[PDB]
Amino acid sequence: PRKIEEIKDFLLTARRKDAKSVKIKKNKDNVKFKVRCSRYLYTLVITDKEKAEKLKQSLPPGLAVKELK
Amino acid sequence: AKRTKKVGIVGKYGTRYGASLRKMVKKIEISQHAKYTCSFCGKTKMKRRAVGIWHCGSCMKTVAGGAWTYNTTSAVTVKSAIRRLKELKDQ
Amino acid sequence: QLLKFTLDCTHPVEDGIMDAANFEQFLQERIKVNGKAGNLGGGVVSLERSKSKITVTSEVPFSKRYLKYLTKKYLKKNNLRDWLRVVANTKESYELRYF
RNA sequence: CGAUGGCCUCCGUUGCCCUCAGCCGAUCGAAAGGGAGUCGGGUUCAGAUCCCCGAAUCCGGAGUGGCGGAGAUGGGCGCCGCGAGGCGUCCAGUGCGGUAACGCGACCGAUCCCGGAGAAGCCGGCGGGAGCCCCGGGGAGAGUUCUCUUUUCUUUGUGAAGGGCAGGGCGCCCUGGAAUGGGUUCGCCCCGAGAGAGGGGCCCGUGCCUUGGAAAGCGUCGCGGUUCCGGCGGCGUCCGGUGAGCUCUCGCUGGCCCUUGAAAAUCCGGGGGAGAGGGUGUAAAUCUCGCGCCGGGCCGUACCCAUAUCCGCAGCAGGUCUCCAAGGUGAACAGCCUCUGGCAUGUUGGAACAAUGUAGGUAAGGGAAGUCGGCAAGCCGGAUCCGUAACUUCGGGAUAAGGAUUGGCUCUAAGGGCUGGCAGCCGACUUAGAACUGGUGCGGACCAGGGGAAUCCG
Ligand SMILES: [Mg+2]
Ligand SMILES: [Mg+2]
Ligand SMILES: [Mg+2]
Ligand SMILES: [Mg+2]
Ligand SMILES: [Mg+2]
Ligand SMILES: [Mg+2]
Ligand SMILES: [Mg+2]
Ligand SMILES: [Mg+2]
Ligand SMILES: [Mg+2]
Ligand SMILES: [Mg+2]
Ligand SMILES: [Mg+2]
Ligand SMILES: [Mg+2]
Ligand SMILES: [Mg+2]
Ligand SMILES: [Mg+2]
Ligand SMILES: [Mg+2]
Ligand SMILES: [Mg+2]
Ligand SMILES: [Zn+2]
Repeated sequence: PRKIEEIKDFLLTARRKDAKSVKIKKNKDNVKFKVRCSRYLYTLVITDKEKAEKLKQSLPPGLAVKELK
Repeated sequence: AKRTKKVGIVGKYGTRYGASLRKMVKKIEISQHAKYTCSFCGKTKMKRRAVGIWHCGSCMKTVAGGAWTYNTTSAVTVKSAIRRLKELKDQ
Repeated sequence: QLLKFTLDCTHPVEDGIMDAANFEQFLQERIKVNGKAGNLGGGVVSLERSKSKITVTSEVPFSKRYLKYLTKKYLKKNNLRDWLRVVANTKESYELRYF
């Protein structure tokens, strides 16, 4: 697993051809975006909430999204 | 305090092997375990590694020597005589 | 700092085999604070009776498990152990239910 | 040199010539030696590091290399343009930083040569880190409640692989030059061949945080499928402290040797500098950097592993190599009792309680008179405080011999850490002394040396 700490490289890895699916985990105080690539699983952690759901529509349309309920 | 009155390093042997044998090995054990002065670096760190190996703790130089002492009388006389032969041969 | 706990003996009182009275004075005699069971150790700990809802309030550290232990002692004393059982609905709460 | 294929470009495939050069000897020999790389959760009637789910990782391969990044893009001159910036000539460019230890994401290079790792005994002491045990609390669920008990018991977490930080070690570096010698260990040991004192660097970081990761696991309470369900829900998985404690592991240091305590496969670094790239760009050769693509064939895998799956003719009191190891007492992995786990008394039961047995005990008075012979049994036995002879190879004899004490309960005194001659706050077992007290009993079970004087032999 690899943690992504700045905002934009997460989208950069998300738009790679290798990427399979992104799953959204919504626990208290954190929001985790997990993108599954061939080699690693990249996790981006957002502390607040508003960045999270204004990014939720910024993922590429062709990439599968799964909300963990 | 003085723990033993006339037995030294061979006090570890208890009452075995005989007094004459024990006092014969006493001097050899003392010499073997003694630390000598390294003629190279001047430190007192010339300790015996094995039979005839004398290694310097800090100088990191090892020398071939006697089995129980760093030097041997035969060796020192031989060295002196050979030096004399060397100087006399070429004058 | 406030500590607040509740006891719900509603099922057995509506059934009609025990009443909340003996429960309440059992508490205000046998609650001991710093090991002294007299007069609740002063007004440091307060007891209140609602409709089959026994409320205990305090500020000195208190034990929800203390409360459970006392109600189990009551059940044994008045012979309800094989009928009733004390469980926890949520935090700061206990309630008595059947088997 | 000769021929072929692919846009015959550039390379591959050969066939011949030139040139280059050791083998320690074919080959076999370890399911405990060396040997890259997989962990967690779930699942069966019987299989799981192998199946499923999820996270990884090693090795090998690839015409066009799939891609980024590095090699890399600067300076001079004549210019244009107010400048910004843009033209035309030359020149460089196989990386950069730190005084140094060394650091940075890569940072060309052959035959050859050097070195390292693999690759090392036994014992002692100490320190660090885990697991376990222990103490004080918060929860959740159980047990007792004739009286008492804020009570007793169970449970209360995070993998591999990355990143960061503690914490350990350094025989690593820079400044400076020390006697009134200093630093320092349980012990040692260290220093003008550079100590103390400052400031750095490196290695291991199995610990903590984070990504994994709460989504899963577990403990409880409640609803479902009336079932065939990785069913669905609520809550919780918390805060601390100590220890010459035990086990494992890492590290430092010392002792012993007429004992010095493996080899090879495999891998890596360095010295050299034969070669290759391009003429200023669409830069090239080349990359042990990041990501991406493909594959990993063959054999074993069930179970027993022992008072019933092995060998003794057998379900034979024999024999047969290992890892894990709780609480109390206690020096103790001793003996005795208990918890997790296991078992049904060892190839039969019932009723009687004669003799003689086998295995345990106790005996008045005497105390070896028994017997070949104190055979057997019995006495002593731990610990603390006194005391300890002849002889001696001077080390021993020695726990010599011989004495006194030992319970319970209530106290006193001494022995430490952290924070701000003092004050406050925490604390772990010890040692000594005293009083009181019991039908003189106190190493109360268990554990647990009888002694002395001599002779012979070794
Ligand atoms: Mg072989
Ligand atoms: Mg092998
Ligand atoms: Mg220094
Ligand atoms: Mg959960
Ligand atoms: Mg098996
Ligand atoms: Mg029997
Ligand atoms: Mg039987
Ligand atoms: Mg049997
Ligand atoms: Mg039998
Ligand atoms: Mg008698
Ligand atoms: Mg008698
Ligand atoms: Mg007779
Ligand atoms: Mg006997
Ligand atoms: Mg004697
Ligand atoms: Mg004689
Ligand atoms: Mg003999
Ligand atoms: Zn020297």
